[PDB]
Amino acid sequence: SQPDPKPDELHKSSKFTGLMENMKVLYDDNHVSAINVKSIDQFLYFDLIYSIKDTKLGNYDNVRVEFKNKDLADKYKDKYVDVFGANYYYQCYFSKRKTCMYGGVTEHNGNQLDKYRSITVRVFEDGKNLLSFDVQTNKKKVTAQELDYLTRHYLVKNKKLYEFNNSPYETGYIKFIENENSFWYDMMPAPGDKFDQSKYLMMYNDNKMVDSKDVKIEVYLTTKK
Amino acid sequence: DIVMTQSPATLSVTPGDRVSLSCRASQSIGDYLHWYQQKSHESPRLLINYASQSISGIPSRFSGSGSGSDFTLIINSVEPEDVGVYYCQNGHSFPYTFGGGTKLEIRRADAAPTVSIFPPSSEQLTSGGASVVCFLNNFYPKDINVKWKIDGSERQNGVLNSWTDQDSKDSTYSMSSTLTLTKDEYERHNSYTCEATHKTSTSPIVKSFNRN
Amino acid sequence: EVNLIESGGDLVKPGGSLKLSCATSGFTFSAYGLSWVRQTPERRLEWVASISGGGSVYYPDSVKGRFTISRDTAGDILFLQMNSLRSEDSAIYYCVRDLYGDYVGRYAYWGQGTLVIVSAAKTTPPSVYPLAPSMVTLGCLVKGYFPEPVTVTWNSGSLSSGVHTFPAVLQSDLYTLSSSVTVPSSTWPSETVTCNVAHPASSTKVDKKIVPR
Repeated sequence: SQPDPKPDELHKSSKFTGLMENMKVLYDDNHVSAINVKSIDQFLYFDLIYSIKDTKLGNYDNVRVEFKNKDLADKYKDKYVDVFGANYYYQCYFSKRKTCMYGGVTEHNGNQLDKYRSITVRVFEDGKNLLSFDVQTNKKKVTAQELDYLTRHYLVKNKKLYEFNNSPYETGYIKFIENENSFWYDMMPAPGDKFDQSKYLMMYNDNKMVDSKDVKIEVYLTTKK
Repeated sequence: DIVMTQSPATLSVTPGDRVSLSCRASQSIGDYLHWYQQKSHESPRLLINYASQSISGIPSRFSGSGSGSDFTLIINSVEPEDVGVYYCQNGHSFPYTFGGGTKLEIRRADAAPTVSIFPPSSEQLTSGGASVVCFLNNFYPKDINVKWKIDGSERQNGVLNSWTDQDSKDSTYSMSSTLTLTKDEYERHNSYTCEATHKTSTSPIVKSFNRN
Repeated sequence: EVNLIESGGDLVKPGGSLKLSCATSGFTFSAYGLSWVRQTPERRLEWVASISGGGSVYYPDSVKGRFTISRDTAGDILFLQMNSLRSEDSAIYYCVRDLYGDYVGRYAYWGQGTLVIVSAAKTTPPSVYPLAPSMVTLGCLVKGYFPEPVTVTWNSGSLSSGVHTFPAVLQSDLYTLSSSVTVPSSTWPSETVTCNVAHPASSTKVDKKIVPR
């Protein structure tokens, strides 16, 4: 179970002076999604390459999935999987219609539900009940990444969590609770004048999964004073 | 404000019963409704959050349902240790508000009180006062009538009673009755009796002393 | 692991002021919603004040402008400053912490509570009197004190079974209570049985040995 945020650990959006658009895009409509696909290549020992194509916008013909270790790449190489992630292009390396992401891979066979399950997201602002809504999945075991993306995607659209130039919130973190264990991600960029998408998204490279029946989601936002 | 109503405000149940406790909000609160148990001499304990969402560490026999205005807590196969007060709570919007509580008591086999009487202490008498004390301990059911008899007066003047909450382990009740007089009043009489009328006997339990 | 320890309860005259403290441990103090909830003499629970992780404060109308919730993050201490106290403020005050994070309307961890009494009645120490007669019941009578509480133990808490300590009853601005203990005949008077009574308001501690008549 992950230690909760230490005092002053959470990133403050006011200390980020670059453009918040570079965070927003990661949780806008476009993302990598493929169902029942199998890897076709590999660059380095901790990645897998899939022939997942963006036919709608034409932005990529292949996706490189990066994991934290060799064991994860080996586990999924040659398995039929589902892929779901927030992808990036700047400093995406395959050695030009390519994209990279971290984690987001679940075995297909035996992981499918026959109906969608709902997971309630509870959102708090300055300690108060702000709103709640449901995200849905048809996976028994679903990546935290997929649930985080679905959660933030809603909050961008409906609460302007990220706007092109800034955020209306000072801090935010999303906490996942599964039985006796929890963990969380900071929703705001690191302080300074540039946002490193690759470095941010690398947090998902553990391929962390949760049980879609058991998992609960709480989002804690604080407003700028 | 959102008024939370718990009715019935008291329940008496048999061990193994499925017990249903009701909470109603005066305005919709969605599922932002939490439930608490408070045992005798303890702080409240969170049992259920968000109407139906279970909490690590709480026994499985506790569950909850409802959304909007009408909520239910279920204890599936109530146990002696569940005696206490159950509270619901609006966690939806300010001011946060609690229900008045439902007091839960449990049934068991009838048990006659153990009755003990005590004359005024030498130390109290030196001070000019005289309290005679009767304990009626570990009885069931809770209904009881205690009468002091002073040389065959039975006016219950100067008497104060106190009762324990139902015991979590043995489901019994206890009571104290104290008759307080001036030393001068006390010394005017000889026979002091604490008499308990309880369902367990057609005849009252009598404990007495003679001031001699 | 998680612990919350309230202190500062006292007797105060109507219109007076009091500051409560809640010393916490076993968790990251700044990561959770923290609140005060009180329990009245009628056994009603009432939300009194909340502070979010980011320091936003919230109060019901009944205490707004009289009570102030605050914290010292470095000290892991939560405070409640109470001004212009009214009889309706008489209660057990508990410090409480959220289950998971920065939400102030869900009370997952509670302290033991601290008692606040709002009254102009004067502090008065108890008189403690021994109550002597296979099993034998003894007792002690703790009479004529104000305010609550008193604590009563038997043989410094080593006699825990067979004890009934009854709720205090109020009469003429003074409380009286009794406590009974039941022990085997073979252990009394052979061995010492003593009731230990403490009334912190008057700094009274009495050990009364129960001696046969």
